[PDB]
Amino acid sequence: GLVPRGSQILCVGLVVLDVISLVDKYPKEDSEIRCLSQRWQRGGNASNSCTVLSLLGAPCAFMGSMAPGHVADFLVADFRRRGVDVSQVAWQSKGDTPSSCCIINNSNGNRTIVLHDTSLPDVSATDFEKVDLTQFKWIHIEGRNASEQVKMLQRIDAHNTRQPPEQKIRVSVEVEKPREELFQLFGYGDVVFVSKDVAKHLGFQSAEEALRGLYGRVRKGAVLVCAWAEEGADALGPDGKLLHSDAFPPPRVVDTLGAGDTFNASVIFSLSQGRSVQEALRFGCQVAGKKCGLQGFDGIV
Amino acid sequence: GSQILCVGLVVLDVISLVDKYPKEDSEIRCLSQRWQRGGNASNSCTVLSLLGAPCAFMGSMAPGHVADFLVADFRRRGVDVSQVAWQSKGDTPSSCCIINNSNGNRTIVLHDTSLPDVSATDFEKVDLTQFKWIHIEGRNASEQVKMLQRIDAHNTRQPPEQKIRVSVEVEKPREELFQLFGYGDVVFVSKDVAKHLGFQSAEEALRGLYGRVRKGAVLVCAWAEEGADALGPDGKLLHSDAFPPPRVVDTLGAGDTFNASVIFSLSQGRSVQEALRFGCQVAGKKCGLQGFDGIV
Ligand SMILES: CSc1nn(-c2ccccc2)c2cc(NC(=O)C3CCNCC3)ccc12
Ligand SMILES: CSc1nn(-c2ccccc2)c2cc(NC(=O)C3CCNCC3)ccc12
Repeated sequence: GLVPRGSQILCVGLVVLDVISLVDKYPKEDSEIRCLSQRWQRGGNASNSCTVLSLLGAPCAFMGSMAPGHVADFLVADFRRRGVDVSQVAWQSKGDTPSSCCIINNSNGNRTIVLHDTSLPDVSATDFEKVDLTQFKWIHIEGRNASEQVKMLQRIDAHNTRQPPEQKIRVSVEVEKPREELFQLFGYGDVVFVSKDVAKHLGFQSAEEALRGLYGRVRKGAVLVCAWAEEGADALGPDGKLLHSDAFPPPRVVDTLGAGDTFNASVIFSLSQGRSVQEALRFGCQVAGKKCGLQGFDGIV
Repeated sequence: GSQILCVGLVVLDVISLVDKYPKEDSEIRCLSQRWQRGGNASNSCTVLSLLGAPCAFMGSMAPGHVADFLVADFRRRGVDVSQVAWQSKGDTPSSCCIINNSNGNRTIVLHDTSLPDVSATDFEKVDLTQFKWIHIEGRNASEQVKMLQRIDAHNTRQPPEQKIRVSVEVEKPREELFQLFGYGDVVFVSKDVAKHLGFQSAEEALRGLYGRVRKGAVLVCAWAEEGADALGPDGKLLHSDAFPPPRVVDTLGAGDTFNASVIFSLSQGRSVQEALRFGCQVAGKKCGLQGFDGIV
């Protein structure tokens, strides 16, 4: 179908099928057991954020890798069930579409996770070259294969140079994995998200420390953002003013899977609507907080 | 009577292959992944099929995408599926299988839906005239004992050369199952059952349990890497050493492979001794491979 120019928010990242089983007690290797319940669930950061963008009322698209098969089929159908445009998927002739097994111990809350295989090629810079950008008002990139992703950002930068300011594509990036190669991604984007887990691995004990201690790594004029779960979230821009919003805890915490992606998507959304950074931190915290008290993404409205 | 019928479960196996089992609450990356049509009766058809024996599966499926996969795989193997007891109240079973590549160990997390078990009422609708052998995965006793009843009846009215051979698998240590022991010319009991029931070895289990079989029936007990044993009406104990591959990589469906190969052998007129041995040969060969393709 036809996508009006400059209307869509794109997220580039991982889609994965999570098979989530609820057990009484962790299984002894080599046993056989009945779970209490078992859910198949579309997962992955970029993928979760797409869902949140649609439910919020943004037109949005996912770009990641998949391979023909029954897993992709279920994933594509779950994407479409959430109104996500999947026409930018990078279909692959080699490799398994990512699938993960997660086992949630019902008598202690602990998650044991068999994570997907590494067989499937990441979206590459040459793949991104073939994409007509005029669709997108905002492009958000989940840091994975950094050396390639840098080329994509450089290509968006090149596109932008020629556009009137009112047709520039905003860019955001997320570094959520404590992996040296990713750290070069700070240098890109108007908005850079850093996870609590990355901050800590770099030795920072709080949002504020993380921001003050990493802002030097981001490009001129960029905003750097760090959610710290129940401690809410900070952002730091060019003006050096450390911004903050408290959390919005829900009556009781049901499900936190994807709360971080929900917050990313919500900030992006608010910013893309022309709200202030401070207004967007708040909204982010409000939406992610609400979601944490619901199963899945259903009632975040 | 050209075909073999198996009566049990078909289950979607979502398989992860890992090089060590994850410590509780840890997170490990798997070597690779695949989907497999599994379930006992389902695995046996795979095996009979591979061995060259026309066969048919009879179990409860629920229409959907899962079933479309299962059915397609069934057919890709040449398994007659026309006897499937379709439903509308429940999903088709599935499970996660973590397969330790270092010792082929397999760990199974089963999601059992509502999908009710095939019933005598479904079975009484079966043209027994196509079947040389009928094998029954022991599940709902009460309701299957009737299925057996039907077969015993049908046999009375037939030449001692046109009778239908019957095998029963008693997989679970459940008391309801203790009565299937019971019927059939060949009774398979697993190591787990035997153990979960007071016995320390195949030889013991066969002595312990023989008193419960139909006159002239063979009691069979596999015992993993120790091989397998059998006991007939003549009271001579039969053993077969295992055939371990040099590298065990995937034992998912070993037992079922053993059962199918014994059944195949017996249905070709081989002696019980030859059948025990062929059973271990194929099960062993399969434990050296991921999946089933390549046993023959
Ligand atoms: C800044 S927006 C945000 N709010 N909350 C939140 C606030 C109050 C009560 C409950 C949740 C979050 C929780 C997580 N994530 C988790 O808490 C996970 C729990 C398991 N360990 C990983 C973190 C991620 C983001 C948020
Ligand atoms: C009698 S035919 C047979 N051979 N093998 C075999 C022999 C040597 C190496 C590997 C396998 C089997 C293994 C199982 N079953 C298992 O190994 C199970 C694995 C999980 N723990 C329970 C036993 C069941 C039957 C057989």
